[PDB]
Amino acid sequence: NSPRIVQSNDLTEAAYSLSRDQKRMLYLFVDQIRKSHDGICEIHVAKYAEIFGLTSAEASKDIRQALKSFAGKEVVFYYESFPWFIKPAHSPSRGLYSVHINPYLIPFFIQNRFTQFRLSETKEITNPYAMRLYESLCQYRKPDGSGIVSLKIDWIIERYQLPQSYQRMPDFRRRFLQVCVNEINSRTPMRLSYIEKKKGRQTTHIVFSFRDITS
DNA sequence: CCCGGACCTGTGACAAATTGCCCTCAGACGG
DNA sequence: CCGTCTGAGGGCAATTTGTCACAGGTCCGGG
Ligand SMILES: [Mg+2]
Ligand SMILES: [Mg+2]
Ligand SMILES: [Mg+2]
Ligand SMILES: [Mg+2]
Ligand SMILES: [Mg+2]
Repeated sequence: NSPRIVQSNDLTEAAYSLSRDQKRMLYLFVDQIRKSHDGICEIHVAKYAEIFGLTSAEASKDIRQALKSFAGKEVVFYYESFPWFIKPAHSPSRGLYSVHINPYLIPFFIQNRFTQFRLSETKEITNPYAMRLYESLCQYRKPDGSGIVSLKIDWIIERYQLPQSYQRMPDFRRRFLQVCVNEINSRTPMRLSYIEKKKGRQTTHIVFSFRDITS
């Protein structure tokens, strides 16, 4: 059975901007850390390729560029801002990378106030905003596999750090909402629907319902 | 009143970024 | 040693994401 990611809801709801490749790596860090810390984690090229069905070469490319793109990135818990890394990554051995996560982030990674999903649920998603949506939905999932939640549009925009043109609602619909609901429905075992909540002419919330395809 | 104006929607265009692929060649290891 | 399995480089064209102009709906209010 595949690895079970668990994380504090504060991370599920944090404001940050990460790529797909970076989020893939971030899932393993939370896994390494939780299985124990000083904050030093490690990534093997060949294991990454096998986990995500890549070649060794393209794995190397993904790890390398992800790693240098973390520099200057910051995380906000709603507020408090932290850097993800406190030293550049470096490779002691061929095919091996060593990384230094901000140890002050440990408690934000690790009661009842948590989110969980198996890694096989997300590893075919491509768009990182859809990984963010699927994580938020998991946070409200019931044991049996269903749930329903209303997310406010401004809060979606702030937390997922969506780009500026998606403050225009027709672009929000076309390039973020429809695409990410389609991936989830095509790439995960979840079957997802939604409806819009209005106040006057403005659309304010999105109401999500979902069930599991083992029913 | 009835136009111009402030709102809202969707779609056609184009620019910028990301995807999985492809090829080269030296490192690490063992037979 | 050398042949093989790796992975660190350099690239590519086809798709997807991010941006903005313009057509086309509603309601408001003062010349
Ligand atoms: Mg890649
Ligand atoms: Mg209005
Ligand atoms: Mg006219
Ligand atoms: Mg027409
Ligand atoms: Mg008009």
